[PDB]
Amino acid sequence: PAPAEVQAATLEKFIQGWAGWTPDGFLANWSEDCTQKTLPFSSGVPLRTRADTEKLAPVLMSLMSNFTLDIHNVVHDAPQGKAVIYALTKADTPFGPYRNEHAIFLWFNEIGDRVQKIEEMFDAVVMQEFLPKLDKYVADN
Amino acid sequence: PAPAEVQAATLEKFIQGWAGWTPDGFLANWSEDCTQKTLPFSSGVPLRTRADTEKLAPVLMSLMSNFTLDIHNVVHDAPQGKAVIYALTKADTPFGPYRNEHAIFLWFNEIGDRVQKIEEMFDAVVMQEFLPKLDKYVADN
Ligand SMILES: COC(=O)c1cc(C)cc(O)c1C(=O)c1c(O)cccc1O
Ligand SMILES: COC(=O)c1cc(C)cc(O)c1C(=O)c1c(O)cccc1O
Repeated sequence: PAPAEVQAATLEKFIQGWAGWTPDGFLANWSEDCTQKTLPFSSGVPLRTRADTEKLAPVLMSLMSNFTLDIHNVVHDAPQGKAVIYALTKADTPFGPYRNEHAIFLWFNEIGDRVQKIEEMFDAVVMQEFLPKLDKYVADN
Repeated sequence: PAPAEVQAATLEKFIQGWAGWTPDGFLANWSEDCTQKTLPFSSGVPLRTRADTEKLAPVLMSLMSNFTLDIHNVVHDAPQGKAVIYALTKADTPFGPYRNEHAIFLWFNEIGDRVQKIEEMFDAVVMQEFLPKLDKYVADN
């Protein structure tokens, strides 16, 4: 893996792109092959590609206003090129208040300047319920 | 923190005590003051003490047989004396088949030979619903 300080810069940039809550800012730290996978695996939530996330992030980030990110724990394994964040999120949506918590596992790419893989355990109801109703709304058009 | 090598060996022992699926073997690697906290915080599951766990462990390990533990991911931050494990579990119970997945955040003690704090995201229904109903049953007797 890349040196600890190179990975750590990428880890910090990843958090700030998330906290910034813009599509380009957040995705800037994804490698081109980076994927997101919802945990637990038993939930059967399909992985999201970088391109998937490019399409989804604008609408979700626009719907969730006053977004806040509270970093509770960061665990960085530089020898393995891996990290974990435990983060608590809040936002306002037109439907009412939004709250979530994410245990997000990260893998850095070999160079160390991007996140190459994400696996995360969080309340995925927006992903399981809103996403299909979003899809079927585009198809009905 | 303790030497990285010692922390890693304790993490290995912690995992093996769990996999061995005996109460004494699993709790051997908990410090005397170790606590467990269920995530997410939004669920408000009260922190469990070592004594709480000493009471809970014999009955769960008796009801779950053919216990399997699969370690999917280990992330070890030796400079911080912290680690995360992602683990998938399965077992048989008299009520039917059991499965779970745990994202477990661990802190080592200063000496490095015990885990002194646990915070874990997992399906907590067995500890939140089963054991209280067991305790009410005893109270009725
Ligand atoms: C647009 O949100 C992100 O960029 C995002 C970012 C991170 C680090 C994890 C996520 O899971 C998401 C996400 O996609 C998401 C979601 O899919 C549903 C609800 C809330 C979310 O944050
Ligand atoms: C019987 O305790 C353990 O071996 C145990 C071990 C670890 C590493 C995390 C846990 O959360 C538990 C647990 O307490 C538990 C539970 O409360 C309900 C279902 C399965 C479980 O493993």
